[PDB]
Amino acid sequence: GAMNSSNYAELFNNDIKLFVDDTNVYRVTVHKTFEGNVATKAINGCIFTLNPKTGHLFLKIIHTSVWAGQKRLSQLAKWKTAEEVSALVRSLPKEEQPKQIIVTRKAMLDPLEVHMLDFPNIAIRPTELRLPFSAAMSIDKLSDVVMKATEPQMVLFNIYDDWLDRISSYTAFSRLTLLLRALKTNEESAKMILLSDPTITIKSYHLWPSFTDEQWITIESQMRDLILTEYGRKYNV
Amino acid sequence: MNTVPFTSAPIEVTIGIDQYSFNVKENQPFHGIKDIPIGHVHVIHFQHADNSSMRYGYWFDCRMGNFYIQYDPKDGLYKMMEERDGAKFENIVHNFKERQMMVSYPKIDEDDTWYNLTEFVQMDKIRKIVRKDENQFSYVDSSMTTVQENELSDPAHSLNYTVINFKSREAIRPGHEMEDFLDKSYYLNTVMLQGIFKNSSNYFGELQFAFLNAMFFGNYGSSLQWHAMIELICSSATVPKHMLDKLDEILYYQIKTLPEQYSDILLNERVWNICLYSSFQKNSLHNTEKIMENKYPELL
Repeated sequence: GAMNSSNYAELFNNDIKLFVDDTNVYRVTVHKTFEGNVATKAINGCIFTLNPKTGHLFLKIIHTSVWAGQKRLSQLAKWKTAEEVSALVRSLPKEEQPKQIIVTRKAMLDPLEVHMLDFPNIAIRPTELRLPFSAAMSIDKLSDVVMKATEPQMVLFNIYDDWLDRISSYTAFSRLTLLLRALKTNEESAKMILLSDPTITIKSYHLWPSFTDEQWITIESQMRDLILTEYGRKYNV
Repeated sequence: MNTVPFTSAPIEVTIGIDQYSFNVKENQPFHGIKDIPIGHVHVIHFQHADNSSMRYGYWFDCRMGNFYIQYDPKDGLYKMMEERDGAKFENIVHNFKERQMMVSYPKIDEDDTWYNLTEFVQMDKIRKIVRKDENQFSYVDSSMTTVQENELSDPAHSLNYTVINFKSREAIRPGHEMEDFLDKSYYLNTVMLQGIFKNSSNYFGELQFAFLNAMFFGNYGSSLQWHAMIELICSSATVPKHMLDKLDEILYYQIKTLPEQYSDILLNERVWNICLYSSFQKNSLHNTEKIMENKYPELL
């Protein structure tokens, strides 16, 4: 059934699994028309499909052309996500196909289940975890490939860079969720913390800066402080 | 007007005949039911006064043979049997009638209720859902499971209703996932009506039989089947106009007949709210919506 705090270690076992987050698939700017009505303009989106064990990110870029002439886009966006995830699974060799797909939003269960009827042994699961994968578009290199896309495109990343050389998946996922949680709560402050020291750079083939183990501890503390400061504001506590 | 004689009534029992019911006392001189209208299926059903567990009964049609009830003290139930000797049977019935030991099927002349509940129900279709081919009548009870309930366990004692599953390869064409899931018209019209039922009459017959098993036996799988067949029509954007008008009449008589006190276990809130208020056919069931709103406004 549902993925929660009780079954958290399950993410890092040797059963292939993917998280699917559909929150950046259908993105719009709301604006005034000449006549003073309101209209939306779609911008490029993405499906965030992540192996939490390996860090392998299957970023499917959703080009605005997929919405042209379509109705009920927020509903279509769930079905297009499920279509693209099903296509990705069918494109993988059998030994690479996930045994489970965890959707971050319960509205993705039926669309994905219907698209995956051909795969009755792939469990489709919700999660009680509140995962900050919406903040993926705060990672500069992911935002850049989405916004520049002129056509539908799949781009493969490792969202953990080379961290798994030094740390376990459990710790790599904890770091990633803390970074994304910070970026989601206060983007400007989070990015300031990540780039304030110009001597630490992002390798061309990486998403995040090349922090030493000690520098990651400092960064991780700065991100926790950011999240607590912001929380003490939101709530007046 | 045909007759179902009883050899005896050795145990106290509530006897149902269609929508009617009578209490019989232990060893009461009860010898059966006469004046049963020809032209319809009937159901004769039982609930023992000493174990209200297992409502059970028999679907039959008096045009197909001479049927009687005899209590079996070994299996502890009232059994239907066919009498193959016409002259023996006629002589049994005449004696019991002459001695006025039979209840009369108590039909009011004005009252089309049973016709309206069984309009599309045919014994030959009942005998394919309830498989016991050596009898012309069909035994059903409270506890019998459906072929669908068994997939998710004795196959011989199952209700073989048509399997309806909205998240199945049968319901969803490759490449029309969203279309087929949100608009079940493909599944209703090509797979179920053209493919399996052949016509709307067989589909309605199964729907009506499932409702009556739900109501008369509290058969849970039957109730599931009745709701699934309603939901498949209400969730289709494209339904022939005659099917919608007939469905409204069917459901109206089912809701009218349902005991007020069983609405809580026999009606699925989600299906009915969806069918009357959200579905494509939300505005196509005027009669049903009016009787549901006036009789069961709590459920909605």
